[PDB]
Amino acid sequence: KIMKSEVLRVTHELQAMKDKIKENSEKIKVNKTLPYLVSNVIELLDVDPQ
Amino acid sequence: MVLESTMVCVDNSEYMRNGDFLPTRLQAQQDAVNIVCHSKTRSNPENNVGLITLANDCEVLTTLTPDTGRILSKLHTVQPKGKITFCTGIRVAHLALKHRQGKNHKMRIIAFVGSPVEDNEKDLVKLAKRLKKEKVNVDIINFGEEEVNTEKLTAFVNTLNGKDGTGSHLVTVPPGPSLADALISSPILAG
Amino acid sequence: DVPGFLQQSQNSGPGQPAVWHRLEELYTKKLWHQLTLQVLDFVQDPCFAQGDGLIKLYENFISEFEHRVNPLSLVEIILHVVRQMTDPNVALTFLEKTREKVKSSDEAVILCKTAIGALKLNIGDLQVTKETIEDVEEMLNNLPGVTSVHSRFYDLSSKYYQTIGNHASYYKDALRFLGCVDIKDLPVSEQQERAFTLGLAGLLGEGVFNFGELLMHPVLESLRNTDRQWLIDTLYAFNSGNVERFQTLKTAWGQQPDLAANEAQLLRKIQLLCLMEMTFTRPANHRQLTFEEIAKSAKITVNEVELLVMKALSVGLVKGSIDEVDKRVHMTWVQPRVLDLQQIKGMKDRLEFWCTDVKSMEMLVEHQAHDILT
Amino acid sequence: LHKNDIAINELMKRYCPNSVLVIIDVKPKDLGLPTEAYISVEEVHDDGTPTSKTFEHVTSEIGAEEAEEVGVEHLLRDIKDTTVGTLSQRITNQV
Repeated sequence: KIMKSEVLRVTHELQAMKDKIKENSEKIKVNKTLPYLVSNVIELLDVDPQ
Repeated sequence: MVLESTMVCVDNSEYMRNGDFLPTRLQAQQDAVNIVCHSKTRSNPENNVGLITLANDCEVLTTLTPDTGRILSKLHTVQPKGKITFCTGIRVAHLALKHRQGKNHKMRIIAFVGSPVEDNEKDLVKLAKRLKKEKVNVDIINFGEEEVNTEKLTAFVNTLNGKDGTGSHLVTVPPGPSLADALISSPILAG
Repeated sequence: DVPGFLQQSQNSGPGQPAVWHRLEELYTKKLWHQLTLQVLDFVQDPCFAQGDGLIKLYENFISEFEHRVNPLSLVEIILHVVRQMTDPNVALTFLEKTREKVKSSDEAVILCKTAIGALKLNIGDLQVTKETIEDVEEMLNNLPGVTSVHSRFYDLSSKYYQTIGNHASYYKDALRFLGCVDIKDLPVSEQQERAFTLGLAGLLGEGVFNFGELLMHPVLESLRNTDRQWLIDTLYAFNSGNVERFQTLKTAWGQQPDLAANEAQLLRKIQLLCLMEMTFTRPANHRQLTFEEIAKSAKITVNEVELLVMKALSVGLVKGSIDEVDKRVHMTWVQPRVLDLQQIKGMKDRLEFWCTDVKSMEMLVEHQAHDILT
Repeated sequence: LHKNDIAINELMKRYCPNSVLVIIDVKPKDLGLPTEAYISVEEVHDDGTPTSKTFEHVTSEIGAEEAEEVGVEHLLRDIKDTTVGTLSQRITNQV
C-alpha cells in the first residue's frame, strides 16, 4: 500500500479546493444579485476565423 | 503566554526507511511535529510554525504561520531526495528569522538530523560561533546513527550552548523499538 | 530466511570472510544502505566469479523485496549477473521482472531501456535496438542532465558505431563525451583506444568540415602526450592547414583498412580548408585572388577548379559569387571554427583603430557642433 | 548575474511557468536601455557541456498604452515629443 499513499495529498488538494471556492463562489450573490432592467436576446451564431 | 517562533527541519534522505528501526519513522516524527505544534497551539495559538528540509536545494515548504490546517497537508510529498546539507540548512532559517511578523517572538529553531554530518570541526566551530554570537536557541535532535553517537557533537553543543542559566538542552535518543515521542517530550522544550 | 542465511553466509572461501564479516554484521544490523554499499564493494572487487552465484541470487531477491534502496544498484548487479552468465534468453525475463518490480517512484526507465537495448545490440537485432535507442533519447530530455545515463548512451553509440552504417552520430555524441569528462579517475589504458577510435572516428566522420573542435579541448592533447605523436602530427596538420602533400600522403597510406575508399572523400573534405584559410588569411588589401593559388596549393589542373568551387558552393559553408571575366577567385563569409591568434591580435589592432576613429569623429563633429548648435 | 539565480528562478520554474528575467541597474547611470528580457530556457551546447539554464537576450521596448504617456508627459513638462525637424534630429546626430 506504499503506492496508494499519495492519494492523501490528492484528497488534501481537493478539500483545499472546496475550502477555497467559498470566496469566488460567494461573490456570485453580491455581483449577480438582480438584473435591474430587462433586455431582449436574439440568437445569431458567429464565426471567428481555441 | 509565551511569544516565540517555532522552526522544524526534517530530513528527507533515504536513511529514514531502514527496517531495523521504527517502521518508516517519518510518520512518527510527523506526529511529533503534530503534537508539539498542537501543544504550542494549546499554550499560545499566536506562535508560527515553519516547515523546511535540509536537502541540497533547500525549499521553503510552508511560511511561518499559526494556521496548521494547510501545514498538515504540506507535511506530505516530502520528495525523498538528497542526503544531507548543514551549512545552508542553518543559514536558510537562522538568517530567515528576521522575516517573522511578530518582532516580540523569541528565536527557537529545532532540526531532525537523520544522516551523518559531512562538515569538519572547522565548520562546526564557525557555525557554532555564529549561532552563539547571534544568540539563537538551537535544539539538536539526532534520529538514527551509524558511527558513535557523540564524539565531536559534545564539544559542538558545549561550545554552542550559551547562557547556561535555563538555556538550551541536548536531545539524545538511544536505539530502541519504542516510540520517540515520549523520549523527546521529556525535556522542557516540549510543553 | 534470515535464520537460514547464517549457514551459507558463514561458510565461504579463504578470502571471502574478509568482506563477509562486515557483510554479516551489516546484515544483522539490517542497514539496507550500508548493505548495498557493501554489495557494491564486493562487486567492485576483482572476485574470482566462481562462488558468487549464490550471493547474486540472494542479494537479487533481497534487493527485490527490500523496496528501499535505489534499484539502480540492482540494475548494475543484474548487469553483472547477465555478464557473468552470458544467457540472453533469461535477460528479457530478468530485466522485465525488474521493470515490473520497480514502482513509479524514480525515472529509471531510461536505464532499464538502456540496459535492454544495450544487451540487444548484439548481432541478433539492430533496427529495433536503434528504434528503442531513439526512444531512450526521446523520452527524458528534462533538467536532470547528470549525463551519466547519457554517457552510457554514448557507450550505446559506440556499440552502434561498430556498424559501418552511420558514422556521423558517433561524432555528434562524441562531442558530448568530449564535454562530459569530469576527472581522470578511469584508467588511461582504456583512454588509449578511446582516443584511437576517437581520432580515427573523428577523421572518418563525414558530418563535419572542421576538426578544430576535437583538438581544441585540452583533455585530448593532454591525454595523447603519452601515446605516439603519429596521430597528433596529422591532426595538427589536418587542423592548422595542409600546405604539403608528403605528410598527408604518408598518413593517407599508413592506415590500410577502411581508408582506401574514403581517401578520395577525405581529399574532397580537406580541399576546402586551404580555401577558407586562403580567404581568411588576408582580411583586406585586395582580397580578390586567382586560381593559381588553388591549383598550386591543391596540385590540381585548371579544368577541375570549376568542379572544386562547385563542390565548395554545394557543401554550403561558402556563398562566394564571382562576376569575373578573367579567371579570378572571390570569396564571401566564412568561419574559422578552430582558432586564429593573428586575427585576435589583428582584431585588437583593427578594433582599437575603429574605436579611436569613431571617437575621433565624435569629438570632431561634437566639438564645434555642440558649441554652435547644442 | 550571480549563480544563485538558477535556484531563485528554479522555484518559479517548478511552480510557475517559464519565467522571464530582467537585469537592471541600481543607479540610473547606464545610458543604454535598462530592461533586458532574459528567457529561462535550456539550450543544447555543441562543445558537450551538460544542459543547464541559459539566459537568452530577448528584445524589449518601453511603451505606454493609454494613460501613462499622459501622466509621464504631465509630470516631466521638460521632455519633448518626436518633433521632426532640426533640433530633434541634430541632437541625435551629435550625441
